[PDB]
This record gives sequence, C-alpha cells and structure tokens, in this order.
Amino acid sequence: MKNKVQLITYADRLGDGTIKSMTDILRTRFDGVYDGVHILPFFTPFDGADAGFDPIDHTKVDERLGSWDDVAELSKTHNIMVDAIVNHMSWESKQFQDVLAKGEESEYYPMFLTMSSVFPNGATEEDLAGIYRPRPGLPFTHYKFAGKTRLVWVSFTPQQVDIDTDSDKGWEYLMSIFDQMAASHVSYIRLNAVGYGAKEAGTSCFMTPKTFKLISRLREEGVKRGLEILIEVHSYYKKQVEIASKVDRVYDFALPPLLLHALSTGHVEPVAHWTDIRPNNAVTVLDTHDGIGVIDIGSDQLDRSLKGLVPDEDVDNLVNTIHANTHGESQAATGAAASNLDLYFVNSTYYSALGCNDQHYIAARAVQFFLPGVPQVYYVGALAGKNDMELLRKTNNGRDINRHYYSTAEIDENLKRPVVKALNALAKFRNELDAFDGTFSYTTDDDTSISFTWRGETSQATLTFEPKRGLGVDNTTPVAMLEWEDSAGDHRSDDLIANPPVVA
Ligand SMILES: OC[C@H]1O[C@H](Oc2cc(O)cc(/C=C/c3ccc(O)cc3)c2)[C@H](O)[C@@H](O)[C@@H]1O
Repeated sequence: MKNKVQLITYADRLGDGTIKSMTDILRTRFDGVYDGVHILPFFTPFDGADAGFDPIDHTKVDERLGSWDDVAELSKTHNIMVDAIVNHMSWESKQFQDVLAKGEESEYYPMFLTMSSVFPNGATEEDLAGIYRPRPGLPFTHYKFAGKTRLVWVSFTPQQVDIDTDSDKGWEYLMSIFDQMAASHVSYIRLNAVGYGAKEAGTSCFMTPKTFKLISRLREEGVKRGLEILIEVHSYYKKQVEIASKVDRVYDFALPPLLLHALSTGHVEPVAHWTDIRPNNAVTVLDTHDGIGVIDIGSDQLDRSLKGLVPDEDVDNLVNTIHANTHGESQAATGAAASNLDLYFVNSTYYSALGCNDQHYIAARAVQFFLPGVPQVYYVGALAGKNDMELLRKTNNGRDINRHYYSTAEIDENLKRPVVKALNALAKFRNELDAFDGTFSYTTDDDTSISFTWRGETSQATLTFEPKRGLGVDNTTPVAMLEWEDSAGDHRSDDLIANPPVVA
C-alpha cells in the first residue's frame, strides 16, 4: 500500500451524488492531499438499511451512482480501496431465493451455512454459548427450504445469511467479486466481517485457525489478481496485536480514543505504550463511517479482568467526555447501555468529540500521520464537520450524525476554514516529504511530552506532542510543535493552523 494519505467517502455524499462527481471533487479540490480513496459500498443498493453494507447484488454498481467504468476512470489518478463483504449476503439474493424455492435440490444449497452445516452432530450449550457475537442472541434465524423449516446462520441481521466460505459455490462467488475488482483497477480490498467467515464447532467461530487459513487463501487469490487485502476487526487490543502479526494489514482502532484521552487529560503514557507495542502494518484513522470505537481500548468484554490500555474509569470518563463536549448531541445518537463499559461505539464526528477545538484536532491528525501505517481521512473529518442533527432526526439512525451529505457548494464553503486548510497542508506534507518512507523512532518524557521522529534519505521530521499545554475545549494554545529538514534547511512551525508546514 502506498504510504500516502487516502480519503474515505461515500460516492453520493461528496459532491453532486455520483462516482463521477466524487472523482471530480477529488481531482479538483484535493489534488496532492488525497492520492488514494476508499469508496464506501456503492453496489446494488447503496441506500438500504446499512448504507451499502447490505447489498442485494454485491457485483453490480448501483446504476444511480455510476458504473464500474467510473471506478476504472478514477483508478487512473487515485489508488482505490473497496469493501468485499465475504462473510454473508442478502437473503434477497437470487442464490438464497433459489435455496428457499428448491431446498436441497437448489444448486446453491451448499453455499449457505445452517446449524447442521457446522454441527452435523448435536451442539452443547457450551458450543453455542461460546460463539463470539457482535449482536445479541444466537446467530440463527428461521427460513423455509422448499417446505422445511431450517435454522440459517446469521452473524448480523437475519437478512444477511452467512455463506460457507469453504464451499465451491461460496468461493466461486467471492472470486467473482475479486474478478470485478481486478477488472476495474482497484488496488486494495477491505474484507468486511472476515473474522466471522470461518465456522468450526467448539470454537468461538471468530478469528480461529480456520479463519486465518481463509484469510491467507483470499490473500493469495488477491495477489494473483493484484489485489492487496486489509483486515477489519474491532476487538480487545491484545487480540488486535495477535491478529496483526498474522495478516498483511489491520486497522489501528485504538489511536482515536487514545488521542481523545490524551487531549482531554494530558496523559501521554498510554500513547507511548501503544506506540511501543502497536502493530505497525496498520491503516491509521481518527474517524470512520461508523461510530468512535471504545471497545478497542477495551476491557475484554468476555473476561473483564483483562484490563485495557487505560483503567475502566478512564473509559467511562472518555464516553462522558464526548457527551459533555458535544453538550448531549452524542447522547441523542448513541443508544444508552446502563454502563459505559458495555458500549461498543459512540456516535459523534471526531471534530465534535473534541468540542470543535481546532488545535486539538490538527494535533490528533499530526500524531496519526506520524505513526507507522497508511493514513486515511474520513470525508466528514476532511471537512471538519460537526454533528448533523437534522439528518439524525430525519432517519433516527445514530450513525447518520457522522454521515452528513456534502453538496459541492458546502464543500467549497468549508474549504475556506483555516483548520481545513491546515489539514490539507498537513496531508500534503505527509505525502511529499520522503522522511516518512524511512525509519521511525520516538522519545518520551514521563507523562508530559512525546516526540515522534522520522528520518529519511533527504529529509527528517520530529513532531512533539504536549497536550498538557492546552487543556480545555476552548483552548487555542498549540499542543503540537513540528521541526523538519528538507532542501531548504531546518524549519519549525509552532502552530499547525496559523503556520502550516510546506516542504521545499
Ligand atoms: O455490515 C455490518 C457492519 O460491518 C462493518 O462493521 C463491523 C464489521 C465487523 O467485521 C465487525 C463489527 C463488530 C461489531 C461489534 C463488535 C464487537 C462487539 O462487542 C459488538 C459489535 C462491525 C461495517 O464497518 C459496518 O458499517 C457495517 O454496519
């Protein structure tokens, strides 16, 4: 993966509402800022219950958004990342409807997992209770195979039936997806829900040896087609390290909340610890298309004795801090859970989670860019967007607080703001200075300061982070200082908003 900043966006929520418009925005307004882009699911349909992640036909671009030729066109100027939903598919797919019609006579019967698929001999209460769950309840629902009531395996909504990733038909399906991506010049694949894609009795059916075997298989097929695979998993952080040593790339989901903690308390010891131990084959983010993950720093939710990177009280305090900084906006969008340790994500734009403090936000982005890994910027964050309460009240979908629809006009108006221009200049600095292609190091004081240094063949840079200097949501004191050396000698910026860095 190129070591350049990428954009995460919906095709229809950035510009006029099409892949062509999104491409035009990227090329005309973010040249040199975002040299790659992760296009969120744009298949048929993109506007269902789960904003494109519940496709009926994963292989056809929604004709309202564009075509695969548009993806091919975009690939000529940007590296493209796309999702591959490998664990399940719509119960409204033609295949599953065929299984409902013909049952075991269906050509696609072996393609879908049932309880009997995994437990041909019966299952114990321990067998079923031990399955790792993103949603409450057992992963089964009732469907009728031509007349016969069957329990279909469903890791998520009952409308998303899980496929047998080990069957010939299922694998054929996955490889059809891979063949289209490969045919439209996509570079990177984000394997959605891949950790659940392998089922085996007596195990958690989540990131087991079988799951890793599946991932490696998909990897070989990808490289055979020129597609690199990215793994997405929200889990207890130690499991994240473990998984990261076994795959090409994972997300760094701990950093966003770690930076919220640092900027709200001034403590940097957790950030230094995570820096020391984190997996470096990472994609770094602050905001995503989902809510802010708190489980990723995370007392283990199956065994609360394995403590996270901060005490549980600091986790509760983090959630409450987002609530306070947003003056209750996130409370309206987050479902209450009777205890903040039970929470999975907190629905708020990152900029809003910081109380819209420009200095804090630009500092967070700087840290993100200085840690090993490819940085991604979510489009809302690319425009320093606030919580969209109108859309939330319209749809009652919590996550929509962080999924504002930006018209071209709105984009151009927000591009005049100093913090946005500071982020653009910062991403240019991160994309153009070759120091970041060299070697990484860092120093720490005890709890006040931490300095990340990259040294390269023709440049060097050190970012010093000291949140202790600028406490307060209304604070305007810079909390990040930057020194770097390029063609023009040594340079220093003590305010990344007022004095964004420019490489010679
Ligand atoms: O399609 C369903 C969703 O898939 C992805 O989200 C995931 C993908 C995944 O592999 C695991 C999870 C985990 C949920 C979860 C985890 C731990 C827990 O304790 C409770 C719940 C979420 C997309 O990004 C999201 O937009 C989409 O809606």
